[PDB]
Amino acid sequence: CPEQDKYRTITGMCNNRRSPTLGASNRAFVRWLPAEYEDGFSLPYGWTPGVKRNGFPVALARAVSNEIVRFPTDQLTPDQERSLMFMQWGQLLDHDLDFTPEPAA
Amino acid sequence: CPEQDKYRTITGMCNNRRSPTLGASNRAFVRWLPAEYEDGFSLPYGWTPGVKRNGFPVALARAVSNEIVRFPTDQLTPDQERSLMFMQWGQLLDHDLDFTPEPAA
Amino acid sequence: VNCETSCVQQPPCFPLKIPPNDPRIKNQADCIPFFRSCPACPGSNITIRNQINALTSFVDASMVYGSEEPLARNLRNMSNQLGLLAVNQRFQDNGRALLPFDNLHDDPCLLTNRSARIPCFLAGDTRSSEMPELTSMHTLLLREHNRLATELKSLNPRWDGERLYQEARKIVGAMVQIITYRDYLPLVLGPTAMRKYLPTYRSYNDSVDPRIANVFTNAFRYGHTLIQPFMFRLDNRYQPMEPNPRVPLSRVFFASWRVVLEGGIDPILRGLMATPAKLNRQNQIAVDEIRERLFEQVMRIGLDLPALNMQRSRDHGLPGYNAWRRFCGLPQPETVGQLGTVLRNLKLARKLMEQYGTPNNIDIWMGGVSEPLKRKGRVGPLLACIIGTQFRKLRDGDRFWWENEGVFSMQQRQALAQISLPRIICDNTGITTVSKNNIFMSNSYPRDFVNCSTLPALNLASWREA
Amino acid sequence: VNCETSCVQQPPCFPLKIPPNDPRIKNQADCIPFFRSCPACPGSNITIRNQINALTSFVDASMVYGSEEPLARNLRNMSNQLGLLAVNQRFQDNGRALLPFDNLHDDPCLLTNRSARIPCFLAGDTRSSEMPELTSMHTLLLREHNRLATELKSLNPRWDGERLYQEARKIVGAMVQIITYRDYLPLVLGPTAMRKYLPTYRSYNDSVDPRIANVFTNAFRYGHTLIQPFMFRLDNRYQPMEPNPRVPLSRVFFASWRVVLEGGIDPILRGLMATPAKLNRQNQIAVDEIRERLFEQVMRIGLDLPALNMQRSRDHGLPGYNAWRRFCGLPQPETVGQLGTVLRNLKLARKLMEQYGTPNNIDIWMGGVSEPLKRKGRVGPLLACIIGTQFRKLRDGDRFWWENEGVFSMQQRQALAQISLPRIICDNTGITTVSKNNIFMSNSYPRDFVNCSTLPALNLASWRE
Amino acid sequence: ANFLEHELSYIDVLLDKNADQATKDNLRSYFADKGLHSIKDIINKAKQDGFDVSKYE
Amino acid sequence: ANFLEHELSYIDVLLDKNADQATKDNLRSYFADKGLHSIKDIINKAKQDGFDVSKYEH
Ligand SMILES: *[C@@H]1O[C@H](CO[C@@H]2O[C@@H](C)[C@@H](O)[C@@H](O)[C@@H]2O)[C@@H](O[C@@H]2O[C@H](CO)[C@@H](O[C@@H]3O[C@H](CO[C@H]4O[C@H](CO)[C@@H](O)[C@H](O)[C@@H]4O)[C@@H](O)[C@H](O[C@H]4O[C@H](CO)[C@@H](O)[C@H](O)[C@@H]4O)[C@H]3NC(C)=O)[C@H](O)[C@H]2NC(C)=O)[C@H](O)[C@H]1NC(C)=O
Ligand SMILES: *[C@@H]1O[C@H](CO[C@@H]2O[C@@H](C)[C@@H](O)[C@@H](O)[C@@H]2O)[C@@H](O[C@@H]2O[C@H](CO)[C@@H](O[C@@H]3O[C@H](CO[C@H]4O[C@H](CO)[C@@H](O)[C@H](O)[C@@H]4O)[C@@H](O)[C@H](O[C@H]4O[C@H](CO)[C@@H](O)[C@H](O)[C@@H]4O)[C@@H]3O)[C@H](O)[C@H]2NC(C)=O)[C@H](O)[C@H]1NC(C)=O
Ligand code: HEM
Ligand code: HEM
Ligand SMILES: *[C@@H]1O[C@H](CO)[C@@H](O[C@@H]2O[C@H](CO)[C@@H](O)[C@H](O)[C@H]2NC(C)=O)[C@H](O)[C@H]1NC(C)=O
Ligand SMILES: *[C@@H]1O[C@H](CO)[C@@H](O[C@@H]2O[C@H](CO)[C@@H](O)[C@H](O)[C@H]2NC(C)=O)[C@H](O)[C@H]1NC(C)=O
Ligand SMILES: *[C@@H]1O[C@H](CO)[C@@H](O[C@@H]2O[C@H](CO)[C@@H](O)[C@H](O)[C@H]2NC(C)=O)[C@H](O)[C@H]1NC(C)=O
Ligand SMILES: *[C@@H]1O[C@H](CO)[C@@H](O[C@@H]2O[C@H](CO)[C@@H](O)[C@H](O)[C@H]2NC(C)=O)[C@H](O)[C@H]1NC(C)=O
Ligand SMILES: [Ca+2]
Ligand SMILES: [Ca+2]
Repeated sequence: CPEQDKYRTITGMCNNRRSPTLGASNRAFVRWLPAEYEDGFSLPYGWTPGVKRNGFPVALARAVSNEIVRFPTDQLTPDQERSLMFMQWGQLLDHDLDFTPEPAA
Repeated sequence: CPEQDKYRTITGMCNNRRSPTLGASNRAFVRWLPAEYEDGFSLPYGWTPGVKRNGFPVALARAVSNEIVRFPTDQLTPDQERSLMFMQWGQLLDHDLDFTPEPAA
Repeated sequence: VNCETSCVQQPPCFPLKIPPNDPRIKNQADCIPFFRSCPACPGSNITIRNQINALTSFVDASMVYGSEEPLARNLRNMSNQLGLLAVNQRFQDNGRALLPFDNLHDDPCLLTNRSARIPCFLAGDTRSSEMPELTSMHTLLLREHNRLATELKSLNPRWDGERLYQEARKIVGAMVQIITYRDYLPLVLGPTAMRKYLPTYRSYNDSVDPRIANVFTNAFRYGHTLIQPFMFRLDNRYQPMEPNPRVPLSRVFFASWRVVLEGGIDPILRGLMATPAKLNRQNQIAVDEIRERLFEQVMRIGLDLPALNMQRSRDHGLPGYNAWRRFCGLPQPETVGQLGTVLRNLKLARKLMEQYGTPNNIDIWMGGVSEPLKRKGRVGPLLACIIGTQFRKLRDGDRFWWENEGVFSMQQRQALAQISLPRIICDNTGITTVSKNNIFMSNSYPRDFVNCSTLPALNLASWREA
Repeated sequence: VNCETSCVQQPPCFPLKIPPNDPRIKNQADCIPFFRSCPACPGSNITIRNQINALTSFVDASMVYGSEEPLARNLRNMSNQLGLLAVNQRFQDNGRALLPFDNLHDDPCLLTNRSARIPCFLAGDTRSSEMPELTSMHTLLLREHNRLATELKSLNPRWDGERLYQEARKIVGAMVQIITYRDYLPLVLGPTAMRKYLPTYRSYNDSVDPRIANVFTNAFRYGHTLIQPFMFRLDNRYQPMEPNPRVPLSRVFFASWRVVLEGGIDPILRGLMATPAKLNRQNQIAVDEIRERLFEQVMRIGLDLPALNMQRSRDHGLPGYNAWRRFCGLPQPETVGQLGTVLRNLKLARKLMEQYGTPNNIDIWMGGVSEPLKRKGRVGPLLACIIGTQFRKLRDGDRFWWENEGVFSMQQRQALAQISLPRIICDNTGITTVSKNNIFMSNSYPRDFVNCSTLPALNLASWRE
Repeated sequence: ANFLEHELSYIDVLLDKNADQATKDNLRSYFADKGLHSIKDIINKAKQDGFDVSKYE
Repeated sequence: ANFLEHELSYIDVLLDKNADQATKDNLRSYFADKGLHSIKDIINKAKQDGFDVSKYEH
């Protein structure tokens, strides 16, 4: 990494001089806790029929959505103390911070 | 991961039930700090001639050994309060803990 | 197997199965599409799978400028030395720039209104066209760049294109930084968590890891609870704009045509400023426009964003709720009664226990958004811990943090302290009346609105280079 | 490309270059061989390179039993149902068992003597033969397993080979745990750091990561400073054994023959007990038997274990000294004067600054072993932090930790609390007089030596069904 | 990979005889980095990628 | 991978006419896991890997 820098790289590289990939694009996320997969290392919970997580069936995500999340939308509560811009800036901010690629078909 | 068991596996697997590779053999070391490589991700410091580390030439390890470590063997100081078994148990214990494979030939 | 049309579970596909008695999807043999996120080390039996961030973790306006050097070059107007970003060459918005159009192999925007033939936009991040409200914010920042570059050229005529671009970018980055940590995050976390997770800035620390943590990609989707089911558009009296002032969201995803042909970004921004967010409530988590009709105009089935969030966390190998509470130093409820105490809601505790069996298996997004909100914030203690912790690292671990000695002069710092998102809108649109105080709290017209003239501009005098 | 014979720097070779005015290697176009450690993700441009641990992190006596399932089967006596480990079928030690022989591609043990044609030993870890003192410790634990199994069968006649091996293994693991955390680590870290990094055990914690950290593979090489330049062997009166009582280490590496023919393990163990270790001193860090003549008997050139330590650090991408001090809550010296204050030595500080330029680039092992030692410990503050932190994770993060509820009964635990490395020698060797108290502090014959009869045995009464 | 619509305006500047020479070299250099070396290469790449280049002669 | 020296003693138990048949099946099973199904396959593997099996033939 150049020992002299006026502006930032586009890739985020060289921000940290000791460890110059940290925060740069196209690297792995950092893990604050050891990961939790059905097979130890790869398979997501729910993958294999009949495999419990910590001794209990894995709940279908759409079931959890249906039973806990869904509500009658005409009964929605407006926030007296936050504008819609408060949600929108969050999305715009998320898009400065993280994008997790998926294969294409 | 059997929900019941009496003894340890040979591989160390399933020792932690939530994250069953943790402490098992033939898994990557955990990093307590971000790693520090010449190129950011792979090359070791000293790999490329004329590449400095944090602003200074990388010292040949054998130079460091020659200057700092070398001493006349006839000067060696016996430890009054530690036996030779104290060093040996360390090595035996090291071999319970870690072994870092390298290719052969 | 194409994860978009197949319901077979074969790598790389992790489709959501349908429960019996689904209110929307009567066909149990159908599924909701899901591609597992790309592994860092594809194919390995030795490593523990992990996903990739394709962007810079830093708050550096990478969604404007790009996170890859080819793309960053392509976003630039390379026909002169003015240091500007490229602008649409086919359309304007009452004299003002639009984002250029991208050239995609499979362009979802073209599908939203087949007759208008308006493709998706090109920007620093690939998702700028997902909702016109997001597009309007991208459009705004692009315009602000070109304004700053213009003004810097006026002020420093000898400066070349590269110099202009870089100095304007550096300013736009600091503007995102300031809005985010001065105006936004305090209204996310609330004061208690803000003082705990984001104490007054000291200086850069080269030992702080500024990476995004896997869990953050899921926990920051808290904002899905704030989503309103319509896009609101308002005229220059802040009155509904006709014919269509309230468009259902399921008809605005990828709908770039609406920005180009239905009157530019001024009405969308007015809508944002003068319409409330949805409040997260324990019985009103997310709306049907994202739980039942997400992207229904551009795929074969409508998606369920909440459910996607929870499948994703599983895909990414995330620990469940109680592991994250332990991590944050919070009590970990075992029993349904204890979960009721932590949620201040015995009914919801029962509902979560009926699905999950133990609080240990609750998916992080679901547990996070279930927690009662902190005073004067809109997340609860667990999400405030995760989110606060992350944004601390992004500040303390960033060498080009705007307040760090040697990034700006003291004079330049004093100048930047004046910036505000309302002013930026004034400076880049046909809007002359904007929100007051914190744009993020101000929401009722006209009670919370002021004339632009009352607002001081960004003074670039300290950027003069003799 | 062959790292052993070429000095070319191309993957996977990272040879050590030779400075001008080397005391031993005059030729600057020579090198010291080094293979970079295997990457976790071969070939990747995206991941940050990391190395692999081929063993179980846990203190589970994996060096006896293996960390891979085929190897573990191969180490067992499958000709009976007595649950025993395989023993050498060609040679014996005054009637007692020896480790079986391995079948290697280029047995290095065979390149040591050649006349004796004694191959390398086979054990749970691959390094059983590196020095005969290590082999004697492997052989001891092998015999202790077979002792325990025999006695357990006798006590529980109904038990099959699986149950026997498993129950004996459980005990051998707990004995390694107890020696390690009761007798050894307190003499490595000292009282203050022991209380700080290893407070009294509470219970298992499923949320404590038990993985070995990269840095620990380098920092635990502190023990290279304790290595003496000879192997000492003693008779039944703890007197030098003739004709060769003090073998230079350059002639002991991989010398499996010396065990089979030059008198078995009894002499070597006596020597370990009654000979002092080397002391680490800032001007006497490591000796030339490992700094100039490591593996000379089996290689093209002799190696520099200290320099290997520092090359490995770099191969593994370990941060430098000051970064590890910040991690451990220790002050970070910037100037040569401040490094002098931390080392109590402005001379060593100057020497490290001449090589490294900043205290930030000092390699961890070098900075670690430079530090003045803790009271009644043999490492300094930095190394005590790294080592202490790791052994805590192996205790609290171990589901089968010997003290954890459900592993042993209260009666079984009471019995195990009496184990001692001294008794294990009494029980598995021909030796009748052994060290007392802490085997690791006792080091003078006869002052620090007791008779075996004066020592309590392990009562397997609580293991009856 | 793909040609962008706003790059077509750069093809206009190259074919402008009265445009500044330095401006043209800056663009040629832009396109030369993307693997397009002549104006013919550039127009041909825009066609492949779906654009209509009929007003180029 | 390689045949081990101590496994030679297992070949002796198999060829002991007077030895226990359950003992022999335990060993057959041990070797069958390593991919070696007959006594011939076992002796012909040990020879490849450096040992002498002539002490079991003409
Ligand atoms: C620049 O930043 C670094 C990074 O620190 C982080 O910075 C911000 C992001 C903060 O908000 C916060 O998130 C965090 O502090 C600062 O360095 C850190 O400094 C602390 C304080 O010394 C240090 O903590 C100490 O760690 C050691 C080592 O073990 C730690 O790591 C392992 C990793 O797996 C864990 O298992 C372990 O639990 C622990 O986290 C630990 O021994 C210390 O705790 C012992 O000693 C304490 C008293 O000395 C005692 O209270 C405690 O009970 C233990 O006995 C722990 N100390 C404390 C007080 O927490 C970090 O390890 C260190 N990390 C890094 C990356 O360097 C740095 O100070 C800052 N510098 C400046 C100039 O501001
Ligand atoms: C089971 O063990 C768990 C792990 O224990 C560790 O390992 C053992 C062997 C011991 O060394 C032990 O002391 C270690 O902690 C243990 O869980 C741990 O508990 C601590 C304390 O609650 C948690 O620390 C808290 O973390 C949050 C989040 O920040 C952390 O992560 C970021 C990113 O990695 C880092 O930048 C931070 O430095 C932290 O490491 C902090 O917000 C929090 O501190 C804040 O709040 C406290 C309290 O008000 C203040 O005093 C601080 O100044 C801060 O304002 C803590 O640092 C830790 O995350 C957690 N780890 C795990 C694995 O979950 C658990 O309690 C043990 N259980 C029992 C009952 O034994
Ligand atoms: C108009 C508003 C929003 C959407 C439309 C929208 C949509 C998505 C989708 C489809 C994903 C991917 C889900 C999956 O697992 O397949 C997604 C992820 C993320 N969101 Fe969403 N979101 C909208 C709005 C918001 C708001 C207000 C957020 C927060 C303040 C927010 C956050 C996120 C984040 C951080 C992600 C993850 C990004 C990644 O790729 O890592 N979104 N959103
Ligand atoms: C007779 C005593 C010792 C040796 C002979 C010996 C040799 C080595 C060698 C060659 C290495 C590899 C160096 C490299 O980087 O290539 C090595 C590594 C490790 N040691 Fe050494 N060692 C002897 C003695 C000890 C003692 C007393 C130790 C501990 C107190 C000790 C530790 C270690 C450790 C932990 C390693 C790294 C292991 C790994 O592969 O992960 N050693 N030793
Ligand atoms: C690069 O900048 C120039 C100057 O701002 C842009 O040229 C203007 O383009 C608009 C829209 O086509 C025209 O109406 C103006 O007449 C142009 N002005 C001048 C001074 O020529 C140009 O469009 C920009 N290029 C890109 C790709 O954004
Ligand atoms: C899709 O796009 C077309 C434009 O191609 C929209 O048609 C315009 O609609 C407005 C408002 O109703 C009319 O005033 C214009 O005259 C229409 N233009 C043309 C040429 O048709 C159409 O409304 C869009 N949206 C929908 C709902 O299909
Ligand atoms: C497996 O265990 C048996 C029983 O202890 C061992 O058999 C003894 O072997 C020694 C050495 O060859 C003989 O002197 C004894 O007579 C044998 N005892 C009995 C009762 O058979 C056998 O050697 C062990 N096999 C391995 C590979 O270790
Ligand atoms: C190499 O091994 C041989 C084989 O044992 C050692 O030779 C024996 O040494 C003892 C002690 O001098 C003699 O009593 C034996 O008669 C020797 N055996 C035979 C058959 O030669 C030899 O000493 C070893 N080499 C060295 C240098 O120690
Ligand atoms: Ca960014
Ligand atoms: Ca082990």
